[PDB]
Amino acid sequence: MVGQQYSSAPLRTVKEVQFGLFSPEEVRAISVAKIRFPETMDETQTRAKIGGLNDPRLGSIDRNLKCQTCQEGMNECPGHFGHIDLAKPVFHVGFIAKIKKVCECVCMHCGKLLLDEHNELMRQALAIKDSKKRFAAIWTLCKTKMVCETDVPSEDDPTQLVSRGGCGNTQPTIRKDGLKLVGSWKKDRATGDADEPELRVLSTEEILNIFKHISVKDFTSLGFNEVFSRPEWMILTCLPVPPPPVRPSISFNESQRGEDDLTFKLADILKANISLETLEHNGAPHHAIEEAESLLQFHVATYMDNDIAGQPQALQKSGRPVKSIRARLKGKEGRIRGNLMGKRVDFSARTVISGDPNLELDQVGVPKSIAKTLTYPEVVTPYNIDRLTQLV
Amino acid sequence: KEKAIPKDQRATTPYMTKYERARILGTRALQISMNAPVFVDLEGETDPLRIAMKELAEKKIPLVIRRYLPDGSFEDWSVEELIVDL
Amino acid sequence: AATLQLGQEFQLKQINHQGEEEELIALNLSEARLVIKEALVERRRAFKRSQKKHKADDDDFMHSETREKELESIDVLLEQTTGGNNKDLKNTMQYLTNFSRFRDQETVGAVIQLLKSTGLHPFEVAQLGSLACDTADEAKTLIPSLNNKISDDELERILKELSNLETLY
Amino acid sequence: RCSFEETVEILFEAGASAELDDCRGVSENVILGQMAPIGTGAFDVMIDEESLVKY
Amino acid sequence: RLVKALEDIMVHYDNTTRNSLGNVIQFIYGEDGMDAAHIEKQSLDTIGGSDAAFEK
Amino acid sequence: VLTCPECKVYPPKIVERFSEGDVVCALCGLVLSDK
Amino acid sequence: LRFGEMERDCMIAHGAASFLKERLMEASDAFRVHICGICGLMTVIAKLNHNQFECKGCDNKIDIYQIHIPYAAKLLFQELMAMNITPRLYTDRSRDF
Amino acid sequence: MFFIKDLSLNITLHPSFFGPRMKQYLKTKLLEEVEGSCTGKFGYILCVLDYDNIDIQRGRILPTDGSAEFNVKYRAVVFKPFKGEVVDGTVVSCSQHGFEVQVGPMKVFVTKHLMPQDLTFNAGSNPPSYQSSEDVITIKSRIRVKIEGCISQVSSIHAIGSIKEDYLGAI
Amino acid sequence: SLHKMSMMAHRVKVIPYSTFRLNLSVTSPYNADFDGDEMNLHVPQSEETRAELSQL
Amino acid sequence: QNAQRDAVTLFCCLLRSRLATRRVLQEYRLTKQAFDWVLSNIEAQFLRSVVHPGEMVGVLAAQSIGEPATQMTLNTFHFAGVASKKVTSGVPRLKEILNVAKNMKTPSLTVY
Amino acid sequence: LRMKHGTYDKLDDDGLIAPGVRVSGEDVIIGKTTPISPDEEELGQRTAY
Repeated sequence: MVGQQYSSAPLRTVKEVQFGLFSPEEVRAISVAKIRFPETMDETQTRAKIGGLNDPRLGSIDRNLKCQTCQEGMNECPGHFGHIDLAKPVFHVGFIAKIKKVCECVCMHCGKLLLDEHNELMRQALAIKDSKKRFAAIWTLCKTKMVCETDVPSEDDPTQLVSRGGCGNTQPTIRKDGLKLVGSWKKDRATGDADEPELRVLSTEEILNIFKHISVKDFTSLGFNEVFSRPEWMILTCLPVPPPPVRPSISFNESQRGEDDLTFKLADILKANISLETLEHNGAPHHAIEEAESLLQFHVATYMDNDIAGQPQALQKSGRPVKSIRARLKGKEGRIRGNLMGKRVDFSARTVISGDPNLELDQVGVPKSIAKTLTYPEVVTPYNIDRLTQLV
Repeated sequence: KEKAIPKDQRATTPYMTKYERARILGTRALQISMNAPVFVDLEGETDPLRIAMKELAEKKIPLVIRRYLPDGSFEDWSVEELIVDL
Repeated sequence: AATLQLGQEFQLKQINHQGEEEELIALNLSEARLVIKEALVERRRAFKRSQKKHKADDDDFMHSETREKELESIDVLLEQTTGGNNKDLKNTMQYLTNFSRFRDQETVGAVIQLLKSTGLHPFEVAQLGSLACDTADEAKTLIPSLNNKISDDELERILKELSNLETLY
Repeated sequence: RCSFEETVEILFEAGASAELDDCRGVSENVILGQMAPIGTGAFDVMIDEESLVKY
Repeated sequence: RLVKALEDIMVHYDNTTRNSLGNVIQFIYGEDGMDAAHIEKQSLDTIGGSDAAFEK
Repeated sequence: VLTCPECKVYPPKIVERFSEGDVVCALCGLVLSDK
Repeated sequence: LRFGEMERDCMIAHGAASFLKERLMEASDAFRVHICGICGLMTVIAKLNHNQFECKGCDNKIDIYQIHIPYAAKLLFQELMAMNITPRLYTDRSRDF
Repeated sequence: MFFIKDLSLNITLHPSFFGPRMKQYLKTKLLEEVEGSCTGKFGYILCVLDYDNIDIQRGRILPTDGSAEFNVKYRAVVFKPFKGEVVDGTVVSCSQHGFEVQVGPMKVFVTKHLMPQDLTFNAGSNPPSYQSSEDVITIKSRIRVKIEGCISQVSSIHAIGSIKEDYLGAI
Repeated sequence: SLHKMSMMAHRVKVIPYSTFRLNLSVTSPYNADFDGDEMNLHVPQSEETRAELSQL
Repeated sequence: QNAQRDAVTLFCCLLRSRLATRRVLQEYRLTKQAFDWVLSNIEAQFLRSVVHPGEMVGVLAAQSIGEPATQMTLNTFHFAGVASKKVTSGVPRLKEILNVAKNMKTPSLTVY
Repeated sequence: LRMKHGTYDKLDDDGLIAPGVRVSGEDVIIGKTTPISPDEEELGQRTAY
């Protein structure tokens, strides 16, 4: 009897929770309002701007107006998701390490695994069902093959070379500097050039293109999934916008709305995105484009996690750090350990104790007022209607 | 219906635990308090829990306990045929 | 169902509670009306038998002189078996009664035999039992499934025979 | 596992590996507000029609 | 840390002791299947004593 | 707008019980909105 | 008053699931959510006055379910989904579909 | 379209009905709740066969409220159309935008853009109708409509059909 | 609440004044004395819950 | 069958120890009625000692081990009263056992 | 609008209660009023006056 309403959908109970990842197609299809403006509320200062951060199609938290999408009060609207489109792909702050590890294990040009079924060690690795250990072993084995082999000796005869379709190019060595992934090409000594590894910052779109070219057998071998957990999805292209329930505005007075930190960060994200877009179409020099892309990456990275190692912390206008999404869940007072394992309750009291030698062993003396405040829902039946009537 | 074990091949204890007893008493007390028919000769009692205990004393509660084995199969025991310690 | 797209819920092969595959069953207005009338009168008879247990006239209901008398018997049956809480059932029964092509059980059996002797799809057979078409091409256009599947002479013969089978009111 | 001391990283890894949870432990039935199979919850109570009719 | 480590262990109807995944931790609880509050200290009289006292 | 569906009196008379998280009609005692 | 983790562990030790469930959900925060039967998400839009149930992404209007969960669980799921992760709730008998 | 299908339902019986006559209460509940209903998965629930042969399952008392839930399987005759279906029906109302045709328990609407121009609206006639060179369509006139689409809600299914091609109209 | 015996059921008796009352023999399982300790009271709201508190 | 005999071995040993013929006739002097009563009472009191399925033994074990660990701190440093016995025991030793540390403070080895 | 359930009667004309009055639970002792601009409306809660 929750909701104070009636619905014809059957009641059921949760049995499984299948995790996964959004495809950009899903983010687009789910969303009902493409956020477009860095402002929330109109120039009349009475209603929210349509297409802004507080678009009425997402929902409302106030108790007077109802949601435009579902026409329900604030006590029944869950909230609906928006989305924001990015000019250029951005790395997700939570999968940089996995992206680099899976990048070092795949050829940068042909988009294929550096090994195949011929090697015995590959048979040993593919014999393991545990995905974590499998990936760790494959990484620690294939991190050291900087050149793709065109021909491989046959298992039946080592003197017979079979072509595996490899490109034969030279793979770089990748390191991480802040949010950037920098590669170094160690040219072969037989080329006649010095052993100077040319350095270059790898472009995210190129890495995305490489990942999009991987196949299903390599999908399974690496430890990903075709339906829920493709690696191409680990790089952001569209950013979902949470409804105002997730970021509630506290209104002291009619025109006094203190907004949440999350909406300020989202507004800054969109501001940087539109700045990068307007510089992109204006034919600006490449240096400004690179700087703007770096700023956008910084904002998107510190929107989710604000404790990244080796970087400054995104601060608020008053100097306090911005509370990211991770800091909401990680703490002792966070969601898991502060609102889902233990929580405050109703129909309870708390008071000092004393000693009574006249009471029986299993009997407790309850004060009068505490007995007048707490209740019990007794059901009216033929056996109690007289006493219950007198009680009423 | 493959999970159900035939009555002859029942290999669980023929006594009833304290947890089963508490669950049965709670269910019967709730049903009595929701105006269900009483199967025993009530004598001056007006508390559903005590009438539930009274019905348990004469073994007249018409309920069946289903016990879940770890694999998924189950075993059905009537409340009448479960030995209750006193 | 122009292209016989009946979906999973209405597949030609049905799995019953006994687990054996069965042909999908389709009934026109006459067959459905007769079946529901039989079920209602059987339920009324069961109710009367139960009431007699706790404590002749039924032959006049099935045999109706006229459409109006049949409708009055239908109203009495709904009052005594349904309770009057189901208006959709009353509307469906009225639609069946007003536009029932065939009133007698034997004639309905004749129509069923004529339509399903050729072995056509149950959807097409039920549609032909529901629709009275003067010409074969009219039915073929109004039933796109019947196109390319039945010869025009056979369809014309079936339609003429069905029109002849219609009992005059 | 994410209940204590490594919440967000475990959630990230479970998402990236497409991990399936079965919702049979105590913590999963405490998060979802349901009845865990714990003692009184280890069995099902059902109605016997034969004894009911016999009365 | 201790309570979080062990929180999902339960005596089943097979008398085994398992966890949420179904892995057996003990094939019988306590190796004799007894409640911890029905156990008192008692002395086995056969072990001790000389052979003469035993024989007598 | 929030009106009692039994008194049908306009304008409605309503008292909010903050310490109980309730909205109560001041005539029939009916509880309109909770929490 | 705080019904912490130690209290939950003591109640599990005693073996009283019903008291735990009543304390956790009915006495603090109970919520009713409509979820899609195909994608298993909370994206279903429900107009209760007209009982119009729609899933925009999957074009679903039939397979839609009612679930009783706490409110903090809904907040956690939404915050997880705001970082491009999908907690996809499923039902016991949804394996048939 | 009339078809025979196998259906199941979960029915909750209140604790106050717990007696030797529970089967009778279950049968009454099933008959009073199921017959005449509409489900978008199976269309309108027209009738239930073999009433004496109702299948039953053992109760499972819910742990929260004490109401016993039962699973009941049966065989039923139901009505549901499909895309591209052609059905005869009865004209209900006449309008300038088109017309509405009742077929079985459902309504199929046709817009004026979905009929050939030979059918012209006559408002001065009593009742107003559509008149052509050969076919005249009005109240209680059998009309064939080719259903093009259907919209399914909790309690009903609406339909939209077209008669733009030949061999459509009065029969 | 370190162990099982620190959360127990009781039968109420309505009394004047502002303190809770306990028998002087249950103060050992609670590790509680009467120089300022406060304890917590939770009320069940059903019949099944009441039976669980009374039989377990 | 083998599992059950293995379970009840030691109790059968004690039962044989106490109910020997000479002990019955010479030490207790029981009659037939008292002997039947004793046997019935022994069987009845044994059958009520088995563990009830559904018990959450993990949390019981954890609470039992970790409640004395709280009070263990006080008397840990009694071995601190012997300066030449600087061997880790108490809270740090339990910590090292739980962490499965690969570098103990004071490893040792006893040879017989 | 949005008046509190406390008894405003004990307040003087100045809006401040005077010394020597037995206050009690949920009574008010300071009267404070906030002017609001006309364009600010509480989502239909505010009336004309």
